[PDB]
Amino acid sequence: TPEEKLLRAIFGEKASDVKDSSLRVPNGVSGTVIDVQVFTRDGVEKD
Amino acid sequence: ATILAEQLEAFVDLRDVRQPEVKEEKPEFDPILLRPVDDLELTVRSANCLKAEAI
Amino acid sequence: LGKRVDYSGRSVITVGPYLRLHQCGLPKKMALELFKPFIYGKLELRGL
Amino acid sequence: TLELPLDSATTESLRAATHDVLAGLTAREAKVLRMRFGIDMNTDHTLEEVGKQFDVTRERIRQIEAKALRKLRHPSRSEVLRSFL
Amino acid sequence: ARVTVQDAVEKIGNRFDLVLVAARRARQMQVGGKDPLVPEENDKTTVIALREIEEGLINNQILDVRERQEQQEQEAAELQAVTAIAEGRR
Repeated sequence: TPEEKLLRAIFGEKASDVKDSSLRVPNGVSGTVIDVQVFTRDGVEKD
Repeated sequence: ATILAEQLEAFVDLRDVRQPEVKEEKPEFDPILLRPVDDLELTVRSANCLKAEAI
Repeated sequence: LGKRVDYSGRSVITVGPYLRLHQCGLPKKMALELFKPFIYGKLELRGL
Repeated sequence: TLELPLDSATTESLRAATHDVLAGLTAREAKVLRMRFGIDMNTDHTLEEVGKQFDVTRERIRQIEAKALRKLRHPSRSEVLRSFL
Repeated sequence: ARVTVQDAVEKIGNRFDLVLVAARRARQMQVGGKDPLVPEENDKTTVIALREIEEGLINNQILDVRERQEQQEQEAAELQAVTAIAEGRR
């Protein structure tokens, strides 16, 4: 939007179409990761 | 025991003229420096040259 | 009947010999959370 | 629809401080937009705005506004326009 | 305990009175700025911090008390009238 370009025009005009909306870590204490599972539409019987 | 000796060298009358602790702590900053260049009232010319030079 | 307070804290209870009859100890981080609207009122007047 | 006390003080300071620093700008381009809808009612008249400043034609009706837009980047601490959207 | 606190309840024959003496007036000092306070800067609290003193508190103004004066509705009627008070930025 036109009125939006005004704000970012002060702090470096660089408004991309896509952003980074990743799941941020909830409040409290963080920790390491154990395992990682990815099921990109497997040929099995998934619901 | 040497550490204890140095912990008493001020009573043996030795030529050691050194200041203890003269620290002054009062955490302060200048948030006004975090303000953009659009707070100094400039012209369109400078408002386009500076921003083009990573300012 | 019961109105929730907008500013309240809660934690584990411990002892403190350094405290006096008219004194009470409290967590460090909790101090910033509780007196939030107040701490900002002094930081502006200062240099922080 | 009902702003909470947290941002109640923020939104208030983002729609009543731009018209203060606006005066500190080229009289011509600044007075065109300000003295049109800010003091009166309805904007963009074309054949009427040309006789409001008594100067150029209907060409700068779009230029002056555009030139002014990029000048609205000045009000940083103060804001007014950036809230409507 | 605290400074000059038990001395204010012994000087006068009442405790509930001392309350409003440093209540409806104390909170009024802040909403009215600080100019209404005509007494000297002598009667003021002391806060040790950064080798200096701030705030103000109260409980050191109670000296010349009286019986009948003003009602109770004007306390905040002409107060916020003479002084509006607010908050502005550059």
